[PDB]
Amino acid sequence: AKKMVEREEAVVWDILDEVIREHPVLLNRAPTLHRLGIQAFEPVLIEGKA
Amino acid sequence: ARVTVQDAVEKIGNRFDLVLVAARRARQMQVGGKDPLVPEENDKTTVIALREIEEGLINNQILDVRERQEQQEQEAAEL
Amino acid sequence: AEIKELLKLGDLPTSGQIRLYDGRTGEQFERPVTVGYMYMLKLNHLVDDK
Amino acid sequence: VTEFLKPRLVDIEQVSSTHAKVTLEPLERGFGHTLGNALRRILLSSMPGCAVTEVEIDGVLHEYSTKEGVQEDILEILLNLKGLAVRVQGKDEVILTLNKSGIGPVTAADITHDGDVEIVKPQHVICHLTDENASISMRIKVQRGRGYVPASTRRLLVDACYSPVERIAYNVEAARVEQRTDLDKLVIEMETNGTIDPEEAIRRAATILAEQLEAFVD
Amino acid sequence: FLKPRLVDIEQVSSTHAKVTLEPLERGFGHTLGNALRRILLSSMPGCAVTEVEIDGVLHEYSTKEGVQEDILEILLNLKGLAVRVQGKDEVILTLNKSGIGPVTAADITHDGDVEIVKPQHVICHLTDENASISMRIKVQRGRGYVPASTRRPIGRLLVDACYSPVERIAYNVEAARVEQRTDLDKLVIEMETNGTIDPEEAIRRAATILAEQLEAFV
Amino acid sequence: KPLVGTGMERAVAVDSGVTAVAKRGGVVQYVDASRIVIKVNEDEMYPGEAGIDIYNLTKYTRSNQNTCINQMPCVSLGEPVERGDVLADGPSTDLGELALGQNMRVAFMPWNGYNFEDSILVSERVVQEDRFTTIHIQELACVSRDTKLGPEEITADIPNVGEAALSKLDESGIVYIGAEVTGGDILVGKVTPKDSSLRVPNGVSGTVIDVQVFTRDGVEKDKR
Amino acid sequence: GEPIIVPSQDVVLGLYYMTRDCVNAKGEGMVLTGPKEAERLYRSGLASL
Repeated sequence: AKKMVEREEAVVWDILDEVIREHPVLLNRAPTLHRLGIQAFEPVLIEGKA
Repeated sequence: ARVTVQDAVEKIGNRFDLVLVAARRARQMQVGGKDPLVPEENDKTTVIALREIEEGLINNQILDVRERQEQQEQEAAEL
Repeated sequence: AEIKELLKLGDLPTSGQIRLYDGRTGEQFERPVTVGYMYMLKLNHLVDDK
Repeated sequence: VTEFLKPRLVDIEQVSSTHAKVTLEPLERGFGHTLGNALRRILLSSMPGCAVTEVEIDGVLHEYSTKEGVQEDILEILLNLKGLAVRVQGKDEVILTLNKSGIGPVTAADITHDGDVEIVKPQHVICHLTDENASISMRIKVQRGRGYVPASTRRLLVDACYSPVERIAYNVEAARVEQRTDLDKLVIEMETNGTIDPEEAIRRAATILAEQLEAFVD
Repeated sequence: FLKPRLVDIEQVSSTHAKVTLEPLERGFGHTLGNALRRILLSSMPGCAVTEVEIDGVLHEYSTKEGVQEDILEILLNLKGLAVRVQGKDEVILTLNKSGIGPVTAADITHDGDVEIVKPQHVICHLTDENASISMRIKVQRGRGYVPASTRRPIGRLLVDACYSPVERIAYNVEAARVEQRTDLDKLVIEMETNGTIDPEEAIRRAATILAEQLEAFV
Repeated sequence: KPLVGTGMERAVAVDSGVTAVAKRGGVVQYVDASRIVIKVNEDEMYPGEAGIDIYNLTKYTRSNQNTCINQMPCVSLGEPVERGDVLADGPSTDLGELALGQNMRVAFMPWNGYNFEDSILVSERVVQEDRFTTIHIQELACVSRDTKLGPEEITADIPNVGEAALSKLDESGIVYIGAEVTGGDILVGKVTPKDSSLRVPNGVSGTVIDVQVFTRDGVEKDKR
Repeated sequence: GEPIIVPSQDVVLGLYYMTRDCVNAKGEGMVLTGPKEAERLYRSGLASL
């Protein structure tokens, strides 16, 4: 499975689209003064670097 | 995909308890071999548990009663 | 005034704003917009190192 | 080099009888808007249809003159009349009359059926008669055309809407085939009036656009 | 209805021209124009270099004694070469100049199919009587912008491909002088090519791409 | 060049050492992509052992912030060069004029919200023409030191590695200058007394431009 | 107790430009059927925003 992951085969992306469906992530800025600094978000996969 | 959980928190006002009572259902559907009571709409176990809570099919009392029934069945199985 | 004279020395509009059409629809943007040539330089805070 | 991706997968979802949301997943990078805007324009301003263009009350001549009976103003009657959608036969002109009297909703059911107008929805209320003695009555000037013709470009004149479409939009999102650059995904939300189904209109607009590109076929 | 046909295709210069579609009906002018501009600009077959193999140099960031420019400058100049092939896709050229004097595209040994449309394009400058440069340029067909990152011997140098025989497309719908029917307009399309495609063929191919993409919802 | 500038663009460039300024006026004799030889005029020429002023240009070299420092010639054979004339631009310099960036066609208008609080929309023409593609140079190093049970050696004799791993390595154990190495590939062949060869760090890519082998006095140089 | 999702810069400008009035623009005094007809009329070009 490790080798399959590093090879970045086409099947890996399809699997990743399944483990990402309803898995919230906690986006967080650096100076989180109030509680709204760290908020959950559902992931949408993009092709950029940001 | 449940976007807002307001309909779910109608059942449990505390909200902290709502997470605790849905974790049990999610574990029962993930670890244990229990089929969901709602039509599985290609959603993960957590969203299925939340949706089940919304319809009024799963709460603390019903889940505890089901656990008691399972315990009674285990007692019958062990003679 | 000197910049206006410079613009009039060519054929560009003296106001500095032209009628910029839109790519997708092909319709016209009302309220003509400013078009020009600004010196943009890329900072070295890239994203490949972040 | 000549094998541009073609969107074979098309799904139609009918939210209502008159409202549909079609889609095309594969498409190509930069073809979503190119198709959507063209389709929107061609079926919004250049579609064949049939509607009404002018109606004449029995005596009321001014745009602001009033009649007894119906509480609806003559302007409101004209506003309600253009909403009515009629589909006719090869005849390019037909005159429909009305003479109904008595207290009650004057719907399209009482239209003096005459020749053939196929009132799409016969319970379309035009005016409301409130006095038994009074009698609201007119004669309609039904014709055929293409697009929206306001009264300004062209007796009580009212805007005529020949196009059988009501509201069409088009949105473009991002879809991926295997591993590839993001490919546009098209979604058209068409809402018709009742004479023709959304799919039929979207199928006629494409035919018209294809017929336009006939001299250039390689 | 009226169906547009090409009537006049003038060539003011070798690069840019002006195509005219005379009998266009009202409304379809702009609809055809925007789509035929987007399709023309985005997807059009063209030929550009993909791999360059110098005789002595090893990598891109290395100078060469006898050439006034770095190898990077030579590659950048080679990227903008207007080459029109007639036949197979992959065709390999060969340049061989020895002597002081600016080398041009004419120095490239022409084959029976490849024909450089701009013989004055300067590649590099030799600044000695005892200097020689030899390259193997591989030219292949393509579509769009294909970078060198997504796409083995040490000698081979990879250059980004920019297959686009169109640079600037601008149309303008003018009111036609067709007297019998009014409201008719003509579509005048100006295209600034690089010298590889013919305006008539490019317009026809764009129209056919539109036609093929129209077959989805029809 | 900056389309609109202040006027001090010809001072920061010349005053800094980024550009090679002529020390003696004359006529260019032999201009190449790496060297420029200028034959000075007779009046400037010193009486004995004089006549030519060789200028060596620094090609692609690492900077202190991992950028490229390249000096492109700007003169031609026959052009009369005078004292103080910049005959070779450096990094970010065009005809002896400070050029830190590029001038682009800018239109001020909101566009579907993609240019939000400070975001900027960039047409693909910018990327296609390689207007902002910058060169970055790094420098990985491998040190061989005397070790317990004998010193380490750089020989391409690494144990338990594939032929493909050693394909980049030369018979001596250094990667060819020109190979396009990526993450995980082998760069040197350091063998320690009983496989500690330097490898490309995960993520780093590119092509090798040059290789330096510093040796100590009293040790025989390797074949590479 | 105030909303935390507040339109900040571009959307508010778009809505402000959308919901204004001009003393004399093309398509004045017309009796529009509904919002659908308003959208059709603006998109076609026979009237102004």
